[PDB]
Amino acid sequence: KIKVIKVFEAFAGIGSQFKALKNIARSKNWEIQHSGMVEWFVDAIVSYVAIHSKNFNPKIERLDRDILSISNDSKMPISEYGIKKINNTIKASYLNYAKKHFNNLFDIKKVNKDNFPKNIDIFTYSFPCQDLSVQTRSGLLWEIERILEEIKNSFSKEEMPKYLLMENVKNLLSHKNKKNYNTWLKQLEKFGYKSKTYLLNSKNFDNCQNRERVFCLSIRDDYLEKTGFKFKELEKVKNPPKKIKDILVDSSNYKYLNLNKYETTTFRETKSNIISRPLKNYTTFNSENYVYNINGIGPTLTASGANSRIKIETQQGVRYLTPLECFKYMQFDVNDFKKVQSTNLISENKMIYIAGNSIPVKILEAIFNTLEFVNN
DNA sequence: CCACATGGCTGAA
DNA sequence: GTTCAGCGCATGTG
Ligand SMILES: C[S@@+](CC[C@H](N)C(=O)[O-])C[C@H]1O[C@@H](n2cnc3c(N)ncnc32)[C@H](O)[C@@H]1O
Repeated sequence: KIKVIKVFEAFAGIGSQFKALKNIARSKNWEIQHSGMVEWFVDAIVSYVAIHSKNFNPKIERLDRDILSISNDSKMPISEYGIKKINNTIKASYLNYAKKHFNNLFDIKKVNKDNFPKNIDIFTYSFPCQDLSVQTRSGLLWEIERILEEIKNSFSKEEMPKYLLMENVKNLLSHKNKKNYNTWLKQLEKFGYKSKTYLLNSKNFDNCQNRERVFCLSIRDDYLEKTGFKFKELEKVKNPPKKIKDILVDSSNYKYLNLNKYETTTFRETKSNIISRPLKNYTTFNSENYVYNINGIGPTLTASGANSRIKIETQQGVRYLTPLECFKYMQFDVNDFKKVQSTNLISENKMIYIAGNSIPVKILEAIFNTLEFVNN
């Protein structure tokens, strides 16, 4: 009676999707399987392997000769020299393992109907808002569209992914983006999928973080008929609140910021349950100028900049949320963080970068909890 | 017009 | 090429 769930994660990062599925699997009588993934960012790949691998033993290796389109910064492709620098290192073994054991295809431009797995149960993806425009879609979405088009023609309808899940930032629903987002939804309809859009805040899913994200859950229309699946009203869900203090880690050796030069005010709580106070003459960048109270929720963790440097007031002084606490803030576990840290390949700022790019795990648990599969 | 709220990019080193 | 300290406005609601 156990159901094998084959998952394919496009733009996988550190695998919040895989983590969420593994977290709920027992309660659904599911066994989760990697069908494949697409992730080109070296430090995400390393971290994904660290978190999700079982009995992987890193060692110095030659980089597989076809691992050619990868990136050290997540934005730009690595040079021939950079590839040379990875070749014959422990790091190479992580990338080789992702290829061989997780079927990482690395670059979405290299995914086609000849290497895209058949019979995927859950396909996850995303795209930047620009991709809705010409420069008709572009970039990463054009590639997703191309792949769906290709497999539609070569696969039987039953071999196409049963569910699709997009995650995206809130501005996907802005005035300038929403109509063109709707045309993507039309396109998914043309591919044989019925979809529902959810705007969800992490704070309503057992987290101490204000983080509003857009999700488009799609189900293949014949599978909808077969299962009798109905979309759940997730935007009404409100779980009990959680405070920043609930995730903080005790230490005697934190670094505290010297804020003695800056004038401040009382804390104020906004409608969103964020409790903060400004620092005067600190910077000219508004989002850098706040200190957060640990008895409320915090701001959206970003990969870089002001919202990656989240100042909290504690009895011991004002400090940043640490990389460990940032993993906890995204609802990864302490053990997940320890595994990444133990690679000795990912800097503290890079850890925060990958955490900031991820998705709070319990939002995904809630979405995936609604999925229905036939006993076949 | 106002008050308020909220979340990556890049050039010097 | 990397790294991150320094830096502002876009996109809203009311
Ligand atoms: C915001 S993240 C997604 C993070 C992920 N949802 C997680 O659970 O951590 C977007 C990811 O897409 C990756 N990416 C960008 N361009 C890519 C490409 N051409 N091929 C594969 N991955 C790409 C980036 O490296 C980044 O990790």
